[PDB]
Amino acid sequence: SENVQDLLLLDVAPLSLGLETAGGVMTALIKRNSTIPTKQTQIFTTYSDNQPGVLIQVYEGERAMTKDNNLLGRFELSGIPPAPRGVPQIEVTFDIDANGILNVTATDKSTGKANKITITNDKGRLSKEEIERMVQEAEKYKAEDEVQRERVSAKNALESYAFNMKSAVEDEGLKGKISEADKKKVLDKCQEVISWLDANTLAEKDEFEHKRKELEQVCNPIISGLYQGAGGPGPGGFGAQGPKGGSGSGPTIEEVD
Repeated sequence: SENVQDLLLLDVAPLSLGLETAGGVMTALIKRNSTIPTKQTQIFTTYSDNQPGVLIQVYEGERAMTKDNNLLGRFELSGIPPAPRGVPQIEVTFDIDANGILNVTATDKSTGKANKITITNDKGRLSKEEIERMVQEAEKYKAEDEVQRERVSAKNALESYAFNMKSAVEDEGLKGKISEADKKKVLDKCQEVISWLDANTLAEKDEFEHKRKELEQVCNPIISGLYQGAGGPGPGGFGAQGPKGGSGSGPTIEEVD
């Protein structure tokens, strides 16, 4: 079901075979799922002028910039007349036969010299599992690689020294030598066309839930109590006696004797 196999049918290119072309451009001439014998003849030029020898190197997979992919083989075509940019015409005939042998012929139209390589795709690098992953990643990040790849567009070309680990010159500015610059560079956000980023305008939507209680009863204490006020008496027994009657100043009634 997921597996469907019998015989025949898979008489196609399992990989997308490409070349390192311009500096940062992988051109896949024979793309996967294309029935073999396949062929693609494309004429390339060099931006890199005055190069008497160019490097044709075959990679499998797809990336924007030629790296992170598999390498089948390479060959260096010498004979190219040291001419300006876009002048050397390299005819590259890239074809796979019925066995699955990729033959890449680079023919310099300028001189007439041709060098080819014969590579069977029956055998390969890695085991295969990694290659399948590589293809899947190439599909997966394809959109990203497409934009990246097509950002380096002008003309089909092959670049020699297409990796600046150490650049030739990169400080020609007016500094000590000619200290009068003021401004000779006016733009940055101009000259090169502006692209718009894709705004993904979608908002979220929430959900909540909150259902559980701990207070089962509502206890409301009511006053329920009585009392009795007790009272008592007091001993009110008071009375001041004053016996009198027959006491005082008592002379002999008649004075002296």
